[PDB]
Amino acid sequence: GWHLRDTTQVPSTMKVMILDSGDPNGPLSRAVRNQLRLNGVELLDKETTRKDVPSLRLGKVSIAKDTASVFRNGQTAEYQMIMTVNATVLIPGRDIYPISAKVFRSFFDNPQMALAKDNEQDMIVKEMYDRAAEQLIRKLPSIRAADIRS
Amino acid sequence: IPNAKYTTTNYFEFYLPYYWNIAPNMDATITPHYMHRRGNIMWENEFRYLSQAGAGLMELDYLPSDKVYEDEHPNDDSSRRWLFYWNHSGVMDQVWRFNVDYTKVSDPSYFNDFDNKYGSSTDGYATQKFSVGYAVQNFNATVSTKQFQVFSEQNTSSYSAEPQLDVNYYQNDVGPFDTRIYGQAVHFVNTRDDMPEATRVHLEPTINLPLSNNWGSINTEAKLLATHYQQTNLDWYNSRNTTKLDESVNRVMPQFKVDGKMVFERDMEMLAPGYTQTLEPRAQYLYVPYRDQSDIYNYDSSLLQSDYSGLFRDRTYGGLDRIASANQVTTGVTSRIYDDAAVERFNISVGQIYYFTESRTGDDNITWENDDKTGSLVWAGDTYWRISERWGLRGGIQYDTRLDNVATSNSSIEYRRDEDRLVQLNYRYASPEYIQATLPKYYSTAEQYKNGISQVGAVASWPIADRWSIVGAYYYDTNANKQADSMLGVQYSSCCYAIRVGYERKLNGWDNDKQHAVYDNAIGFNIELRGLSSNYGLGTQEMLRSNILPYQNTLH
Ligand SMILES: [Cl-]
Ligand code: NA
Repeated sequence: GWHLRDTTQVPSTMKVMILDSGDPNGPLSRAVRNQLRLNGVELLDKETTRKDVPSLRLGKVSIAKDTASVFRNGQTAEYQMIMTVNATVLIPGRDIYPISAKVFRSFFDNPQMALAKDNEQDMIVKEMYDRAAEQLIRKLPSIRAADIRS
Repeated sequence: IPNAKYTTTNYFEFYLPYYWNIAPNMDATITPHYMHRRGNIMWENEFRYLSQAGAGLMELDYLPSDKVYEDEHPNDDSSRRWLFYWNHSGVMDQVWRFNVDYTKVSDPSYFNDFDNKYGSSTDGYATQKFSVGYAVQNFNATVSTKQFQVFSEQNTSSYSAEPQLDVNYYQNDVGPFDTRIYGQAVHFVNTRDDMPEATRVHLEPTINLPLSNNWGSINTEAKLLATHYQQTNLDWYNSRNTTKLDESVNRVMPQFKVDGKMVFERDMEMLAPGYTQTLEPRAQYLYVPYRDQSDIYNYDSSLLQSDYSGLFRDRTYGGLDRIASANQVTTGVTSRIYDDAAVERFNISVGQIYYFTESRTGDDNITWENDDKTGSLVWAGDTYWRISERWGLRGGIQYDTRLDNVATSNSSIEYRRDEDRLVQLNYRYASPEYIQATLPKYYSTAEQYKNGISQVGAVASWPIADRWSIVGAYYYDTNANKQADSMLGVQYSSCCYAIRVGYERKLNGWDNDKQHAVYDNAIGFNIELRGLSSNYGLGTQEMLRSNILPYQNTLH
């Protein structure tokens, strides 16, 4: 017993919103802007004295690459990248609800081609940058809901 | 306040360090690290700094000589052991990006014999990168230099990018269209001087048309892949392999791609009052033509993996020296579940790629377990379940019908309450058919690798009497039937001191005269005084991430 979706992934109080970030031209703020755009959101600048506008204040990322498996000899068989991203969303009327996202990819190593493999990484890290952005878009409905109680 | 520990590597180790607040921004920490089994003091030297140009950290470790290192190569000019590490990152005025990940060591053994603070016993190479870039909203350019200390003496043949320069333009109000263009130039060089040098300019403009609905989505993507190679020093390489590399080489090709996405909702009234569910399918068509790239020596293109997200991805490889003759259609599905609080309690995704043609690059000599060239050759699936507030489970799998077999897969299940009170089990698999394919011959045909991966983990911590806190973790390769990493730790704490002590038996090498695995042991006290900041967690986390297969938390 299905039906097709009757709004976008983003609430309607956030069709207009600020993207406050400590690093406008970073590779996070790059890939977030692009994701809100892909739900048709009106991004403002933090100059606007206009109002009713919530403000997604992005926070800082972090990326371990952790050894995550080992051959019999003890030399990392398989690393795993782990991106951790902490944001907040301010609501002008009300309150601060801090949200976040974490991604895992993982991959095998090969010293014989260590250069190739460092490349693979950059990509995976890049890819993650978007995967993260999305996880945050998918958490906005949960800010929208749990707030209405108070 | 000093520390000590006993290790098989060094027997009595102890490390008695004096910190220096040079100013704000900067400070030091100079540390005599006495090593009995070696008969000298390593001089560990840390420097941290701060600026507008971000922060960075530097380490110089100097062992002036080593008993144990002189006794295995006695007729050597010297016997010292050292390491230098530099970390930097910083964004100046949002526009200027500076970064360093530098690591250099006196020898292959350095992370076995001494501490895994910046490096690790687990690593196989030392990463040596510098990079400066310039980035704005619609544009970013970046130059860098990537070199690699390969450790084991199977081969020292490392390719390095000195330098590499990536450029990226983005235009999105070209009416209904969107455009990016990317340009890259790099020059590849090898530590052995009897190997191909090469230079490689590459351009890739991309235009696509993205279509916004309230319940659907389609983009369509047109792209060219123009690349010119110059390749010196091909006298040696061309006498070993039949397939010649040509000095100047050109390879241009384009790509039609298209991606469809649908969103169906419903309500889980049957199972839960006031729940939700979404369910999304997806398809990608991807066409890229064959080019005979066997005239290019692969420098930076290694085979990528395909987790479910990575099915919907337009590259078999990283880098740019190998691109596949893609003709194929990917299909996948993503059921999600929300609750009364719009919180994602569960998802699951499965996908597959049907290939109409082969996917080749003229250099297709990877050893698969059969002949299938087409059809549903690749499958993947992850899944997340948040059974409970305190409980969850994750897992996923990558399948390939060219292996007859799973490639790789990874389970997790977790209990958490707080950062002091938690348990986790975990398991990764990797087929010895996958190791044969994705890795070199001697991995495939020597004991320690060939038999793949099968790996079982337990990790936990119980807070006892508030002041105490136990930690530990058993990791276990099941195929060979052996321990890999095993740690036990204990942490007494209070509002003026925090004494910590633990144990690690880890894998640390492979003996070729007996051809069995060699382990290392380590036990030691480690202390500090609380009070002068709000540093009042019972200190579990630091300890969980000390072990060589560090603790990775799964969601909340
Ligand atoms: Cl060690
Ligand atoms: Na690391």
